[PDB]
Amino acid sequence: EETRKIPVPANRYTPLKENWMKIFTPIVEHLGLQIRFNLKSRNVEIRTCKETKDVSALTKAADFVKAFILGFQVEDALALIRLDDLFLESFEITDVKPLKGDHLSRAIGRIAGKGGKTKFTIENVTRTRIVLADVKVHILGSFQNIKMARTAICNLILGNPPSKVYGNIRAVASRSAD
Amino acid sequence: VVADAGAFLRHAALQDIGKNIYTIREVVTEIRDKATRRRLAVLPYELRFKEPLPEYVRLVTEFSKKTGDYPSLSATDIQVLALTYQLEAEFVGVSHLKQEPQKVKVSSSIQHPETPLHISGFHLPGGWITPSNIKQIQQELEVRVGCLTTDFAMQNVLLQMGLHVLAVNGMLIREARSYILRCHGCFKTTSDMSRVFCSHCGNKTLKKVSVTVSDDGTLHMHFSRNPKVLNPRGLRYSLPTPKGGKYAINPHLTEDQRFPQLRLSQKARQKTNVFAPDYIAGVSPFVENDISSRSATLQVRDSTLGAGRRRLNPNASRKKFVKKR
Amino acid sequence: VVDPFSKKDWYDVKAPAMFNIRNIGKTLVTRTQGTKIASDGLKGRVFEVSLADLQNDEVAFRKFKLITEDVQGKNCLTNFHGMDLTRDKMCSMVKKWQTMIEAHVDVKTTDGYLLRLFCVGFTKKRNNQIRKTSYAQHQQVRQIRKKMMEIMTREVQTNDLKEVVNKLIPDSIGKDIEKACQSIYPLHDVFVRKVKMLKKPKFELGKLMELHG
Amino acid sequence: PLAKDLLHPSPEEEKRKHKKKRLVQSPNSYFMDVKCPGCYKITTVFSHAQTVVLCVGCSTVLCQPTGGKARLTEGCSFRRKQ
Amino acid sequence: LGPQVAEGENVFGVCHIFASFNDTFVHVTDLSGKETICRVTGGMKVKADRDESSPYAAMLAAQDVAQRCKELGITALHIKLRATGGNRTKTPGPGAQSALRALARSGMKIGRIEDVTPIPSDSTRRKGGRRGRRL
RNA sequence: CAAGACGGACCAGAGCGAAAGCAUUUGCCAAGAAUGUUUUCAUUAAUCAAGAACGAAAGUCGGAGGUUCGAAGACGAUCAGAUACCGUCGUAGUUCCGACCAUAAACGAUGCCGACCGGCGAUGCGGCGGCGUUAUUCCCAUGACCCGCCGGGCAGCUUCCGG
Ligand SMILES: [Zn+2]
Repeated sequence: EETRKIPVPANRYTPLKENWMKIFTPIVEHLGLQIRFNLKSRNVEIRTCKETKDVSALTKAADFVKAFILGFQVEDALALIRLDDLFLESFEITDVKPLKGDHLSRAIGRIAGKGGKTKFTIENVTRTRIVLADVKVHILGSFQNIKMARTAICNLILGNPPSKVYGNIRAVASRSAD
Repeated sequence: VVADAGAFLRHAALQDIGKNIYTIREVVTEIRDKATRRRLAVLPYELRFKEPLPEYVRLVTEFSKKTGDYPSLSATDIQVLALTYQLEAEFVGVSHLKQEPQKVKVSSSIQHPETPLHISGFHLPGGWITPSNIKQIQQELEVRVGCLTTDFAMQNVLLQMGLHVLAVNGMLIREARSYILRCHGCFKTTSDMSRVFCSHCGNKTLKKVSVTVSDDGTLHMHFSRNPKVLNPRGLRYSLPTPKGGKYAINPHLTEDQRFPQLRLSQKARQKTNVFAPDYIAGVSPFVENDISSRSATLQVRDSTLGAGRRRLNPNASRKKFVKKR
Repeated sequence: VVDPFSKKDWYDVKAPAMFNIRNIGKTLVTRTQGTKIASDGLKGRVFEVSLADLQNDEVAFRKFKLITEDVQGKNCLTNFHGMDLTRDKMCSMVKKWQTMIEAHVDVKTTDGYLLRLFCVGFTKKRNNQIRKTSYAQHQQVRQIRKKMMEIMTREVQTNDLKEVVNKLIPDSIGKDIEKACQSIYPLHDVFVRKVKMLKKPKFELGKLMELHG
Repeated sequence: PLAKDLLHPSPEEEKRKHKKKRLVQSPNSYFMDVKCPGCYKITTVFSHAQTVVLCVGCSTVLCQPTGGKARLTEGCSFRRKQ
Repeated sequence: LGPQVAEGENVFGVCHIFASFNDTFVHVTDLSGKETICRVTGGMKVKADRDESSPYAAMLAAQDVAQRCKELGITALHIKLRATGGNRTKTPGPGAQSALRALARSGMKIGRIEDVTPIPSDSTRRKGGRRGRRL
């Protein structure tokens, strides 16, 4: 029997506890896997058993809990246990432009927008979920959708105003046989 | 076999085990779940409705106001207690059951109240969740008439009086451990885990304390001797002047204070379901976000959302480019 | 056109007697072609074997690098070459509101192995602490670091390689440093983070037989 | 506020305040009578002394300088004078 | 052709999956890492430079290396995931994820997943300018 | 194996400095704020024409070095009219040592010193008072925590002070 262990940071312990039933129920019911949370090592431990239906169910469960621990909604990672062409590519903000301090801070701001609106609008065009951890950006969707999402986000954190990015991303969605 | 509404919610089809299946009309007519009501019209009808003679309803009330469970229970829960008390009285001799319930004994320990003991998936140093354990994990599981009570206050007063209580499992329950909330201002306990203001004094001062009741009739209550729990760090902070109007969010200081209605749009409070059989024909993997409504502009949030932000104390330093709505 | 995997040959690579599990696995080598020998093609292969794959009861975030040093007829005798933590464990320990204290020593064992030890420790938040941050001051950091170097150098320079590597399996040095540093600033997760080879002695055959059996 | 007897503050209120910011300045230090465990000799030591005061007839250290109050050696006794 | 081992014990290899920002490599090798068993980059499958980096080419390369492993007898694999590192991006793309997923699908026992990516302690200067990069 | 660079994560509205600025260990070197003081001198002070010291990056003279990046420049791609964007390569530079240069959105777009006018609890340093927990129940002081006060700091929140 083979297993995977997925670490949890301290800001993801309480979401892991409140959302715990919603985590372990689809893993053990529809994939038939053993699961626990090692508190001493602070790892979510997912293990194959006799009742597993097929191979690469445990990799689905690992991607499910990884997407949850990075900060996605539990429903959006139930999308990982269901769907097959969903991946997650992440990058730091200073992987595009060297930003320091308040400039870097404003970068985060103009990814998010007021109320989060910009973020949500990007999600509505590229059909992805974006999560902005402290200086880091995580995208979830299809491959071409993830590269559209990176194009929009990278234009946002090399300076362009959100209106230009909105127009460009809707045009790119129109030319992409969406 | 007196069925509480918890048995009907849980779809506990235990009508074959017992024959004295009786219940109130009020507990079955108050259920708002559609699947349970559909299941009610399919089940074989051997259950019978009754109403207890009100004298035992008083007697149940005068000892529930002594055991410290009276504000927690509902009227219908008193109806269930009175019905099982009367069925015990009519079927079995009445000298078995005792009154004037026994005093609680105090025993404190060092563990924090938030220590996640008795949560199934967790393991301190094996405890796994197998496909064989999901039907097993309901609660702490261990002759003619019983109960199907799942609320802890029900089991507390029942095992205090000495009525044998059973579960969705056929075997009767011997031990019942749970958590309660106790006020550190007026020392009045509540069995409702949802409630954050005290019933007596009305202050936001309830803290978690564990209890366990035996089948004998003993209640023993475990405190936490940890100075983190009773520390007034972010409790004094200056408050804004009270604002009215349609958009004001006052800091929520009393339980029955009046908020203006700021509800999310029906599009925004919809989550994506992937187990639906019509999901794969759907255009996007996820539900579209709402960015067109007025509540999107007003930045209305779900009430459960942003909980760890509130537990940060207000006299502290947030990052310099963030704003807390 | 010609398959070169027919000419290759499979050898067993084995851990020394200091670990519970011996057979760490298999190894390809192209056979002898007159000029170059099959033996000296595999004289310097380094194996990253996790600790759980060497002993059952130990934890899997530690990795021992074993270098093979002889070949004995489809057996490859391996000796200790290094140790490091898993990068997942390293990423998990570096949390924010605390002090990282690192130290390193160039220490020589009694039998001629010059090693470089790296030790990392973290300041611990107390059980009734309300302050978010758990920083040490600079003098406290220097005192802790000085004691870390003292404990490691005292714990290596008096022993040979076998005893030192037997105390690197459960991190005896780590538990010693956790106990000794409580009087300055209490420490949270200390490990000998890394062990390097700086110098090896002249190779000997009886020594490897001692370490193997 | 808007009504405060500035003339007669409470002794708690004066004892809280900085030694200059009092209504009349007054020091927080004192001259204490120290008593060595060995000898019978009474010595006077300032409570915020900066030196290592030595016993006259024993040549034993009485107090060490610190950032604030001098710490008395273990075993010596003392009384605050008048 | 391969090791003479019973059906119980597995003969491990190490799988170096390297997901560049232009293609993806699959290098199966010895536990030492010194001698190579197979390596199928993404461009060995799709005849277009645009789709060297796709998860589709990564899947096809994973099937190829798994087939070659069952030819030579390797049954189980340790995995070292990798992106470019150094100055550049540290988190591996969907190419390595797709290769890992499809390779796990194709009958391989999977051992330990380790991220061996070159994180520098402290770096040289980035290939972009001050003015920024990536469109 | 070598070379030159750079000291991430830890790193915070935390600290230090006159500002520019400042983050790998250890040792030396000389400075420094704050605090503490029933120490000393006794007006020695504030602000400053003139005059001086320091002053990012770029740049310029001499020497050394050149890993990365890279103005100029070479190509490749791209078009009714493209000569900027983009990709590969690459010079001065980017690094050091000795000289010059004295400018920045060198910003709080906010002289310095002194006084008065509301509240609050977090934080950094120093000091004081005090139950307790901890250094495997520490044998005593001592560090790490916890509660309050005082002083100078970096900030914050709250207010119909008044503008
Ligand atoms: Zn109360």
